[PDB]
Amino acid sequence: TQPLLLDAVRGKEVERPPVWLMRQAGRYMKSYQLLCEKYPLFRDRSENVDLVVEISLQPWKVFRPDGVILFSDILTPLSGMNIPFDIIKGKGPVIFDPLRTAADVEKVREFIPEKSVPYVGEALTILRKEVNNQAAVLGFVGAPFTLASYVVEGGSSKNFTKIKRLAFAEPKVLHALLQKFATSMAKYIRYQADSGAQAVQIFDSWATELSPVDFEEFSLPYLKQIVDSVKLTHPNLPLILYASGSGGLLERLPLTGVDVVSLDWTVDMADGRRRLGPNVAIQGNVDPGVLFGSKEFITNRINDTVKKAGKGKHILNLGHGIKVGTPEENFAHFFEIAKGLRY
Amino acid sequence: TQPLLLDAVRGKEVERPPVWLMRQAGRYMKSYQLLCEKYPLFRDRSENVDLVVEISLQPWKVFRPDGVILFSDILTPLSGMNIPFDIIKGKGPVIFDPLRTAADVEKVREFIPEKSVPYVGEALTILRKEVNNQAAVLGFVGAPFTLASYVVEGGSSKNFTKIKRLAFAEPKVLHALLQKFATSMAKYIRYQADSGAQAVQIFDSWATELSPVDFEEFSLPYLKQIVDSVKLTHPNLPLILYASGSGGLLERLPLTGVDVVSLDWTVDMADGRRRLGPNVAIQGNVDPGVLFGSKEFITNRINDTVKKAGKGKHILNLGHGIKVGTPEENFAHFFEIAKGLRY
Repeated sequence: TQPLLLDAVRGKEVERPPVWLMRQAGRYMKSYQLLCEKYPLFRDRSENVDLVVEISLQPWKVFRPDGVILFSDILTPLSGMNIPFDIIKGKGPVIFDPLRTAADVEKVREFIPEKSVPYVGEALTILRKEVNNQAAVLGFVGAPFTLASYVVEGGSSKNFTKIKRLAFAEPKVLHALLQKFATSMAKYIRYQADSGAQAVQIFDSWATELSPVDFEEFSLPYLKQIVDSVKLTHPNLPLILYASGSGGLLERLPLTGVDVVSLDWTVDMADGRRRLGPNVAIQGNVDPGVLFGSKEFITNRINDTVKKAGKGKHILNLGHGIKVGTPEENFAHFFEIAKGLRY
Repeated sequence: TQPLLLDAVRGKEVERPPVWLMRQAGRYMKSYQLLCEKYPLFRDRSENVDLVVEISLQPWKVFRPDGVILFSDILTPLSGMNIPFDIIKGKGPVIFDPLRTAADVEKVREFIPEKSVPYVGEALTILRKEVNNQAAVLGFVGAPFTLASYVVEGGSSKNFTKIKRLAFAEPKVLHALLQKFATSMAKYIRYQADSGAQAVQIFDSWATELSPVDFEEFSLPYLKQIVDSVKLTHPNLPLILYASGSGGLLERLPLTGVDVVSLDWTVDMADGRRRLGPNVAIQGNVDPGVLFGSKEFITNRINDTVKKAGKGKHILNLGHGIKVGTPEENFAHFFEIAKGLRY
């Protein structure tokens, strides 16, 4: 027997919608906050196996969700790919030498997960045993565009004028870098699946900063490459695309070939279910800010969301991560209502 | 004879698309930067008539755009409405006593522009004379939800858990405050129109933080009230709705009754033109980051954007404001190509 999440996604008939909440912050339960106080900061957040397995497992223990995702910073592969970086306190990520020329791109090294992040594959095999097919273990990787965005911008960006200048002035250079991330992230997906991941979620929220026609050129093609390539070696591994602010890109997301599209809360469930087509599955739509409302309110929203999503092909979740100051009770309530739903 | 912008919007046949760029930063030409150095900070940015008329006029002089918007912080009316605030250096806006109870809302005072911001109506009559119907003078006001968002959150927010908690836990209180802003912002629109504004742009980008069904309750209704109320006293005054991140709300924007919807760059022009219906006009769609590309690139994008928008009912513009480090030349190029277009 397979976990609910996997059947729902595969389109198999289910009696209820699998459910789990995102941004399963170790900084929500104050469990990553106590483990974070004991000194490496780069090594503390997304690196070690025992702290990865713990942060990852944090939500599983309290609510036993239908899905548990790997807690690993999507940038982790940078180091092994020859792109030196670190998480500076207050600035977040910072790549020391932002790519800018074809010459810089050529320097980029193809990722080798087993060698560069063996702990990832280990945490996954552990997580797999912990859950004991009572939930689905989800991998997590960064997408080519969002990745290139970080290494070209040098770090977190709010304007992306550097990646866009590269995209809109020297496309060949960016295309070469996007290619490198595609080939490397595909490999990474196979590694995680091979290590216990039963579905892998791909992060490319930054690509929604692009106009659809631009998205069609600097993101879509490379997301599609990963899917096509992975589907070839791991035919049954479900891939989940997550990209907040995709309200204007809905119609093109399915063209990537991903099995499931994670919709943010700005797109109505009914609208999204329609605009995405009927084949793809959808991951939870609820606005994280809804968890700040009355219990009745949260219930109405979960109900509306599941009603509009349909009886199947739906993994209930939020449109984004749990906001920092969310009352734990309203959180428990969400799972209570959610788990008692029957199609 | 009326300015191009007004005819295009009114749906009258035009030979070319009116054009202008947003975020006509006095901090783009370094003209507000030199005037900003000479000491009031609150009084310096959006207050005085001579510095308002100057910042506002900054873009007009260099490129003579088809539209010139009033440079006034949408929060300005707060003071006169009895909601004390100030722009603290580094924190931006800060309301000293964030509304939270029905009691606080009842305290709110109905705005009286002539009395509280006479300089606004003066700068507008001046701007009107300066342009001499060789461009359209555009008013600018904040929308009820975005406004309430600022006064409830206490200032700029990125999570909006306070306004949403109020919306989702104590709706009656928020509805009462939204009502107050609607009635007051309508009055403000009449004042600006009466002072020379030939079209007024309404800012409600924060309402796109709301799920469509939530938007349908805490934004749409009040935007509609303003339009219906204003259309009653100023039947021919075009109203422009601007709300970035509206990709999932497109279909409901027209229901507000606004004459023109400003689309951001995440929604393709063709898609937006279709999803919005055929009656409403549309304000420029170009991604500000495109101005960092090759000239050829910028040209292709302006062309694609105008092609998809149609031959009329379109005010070419960006989807957002000009990014801070934009090469002035690529900016001149945009106007060059833009102004040479003929339907």
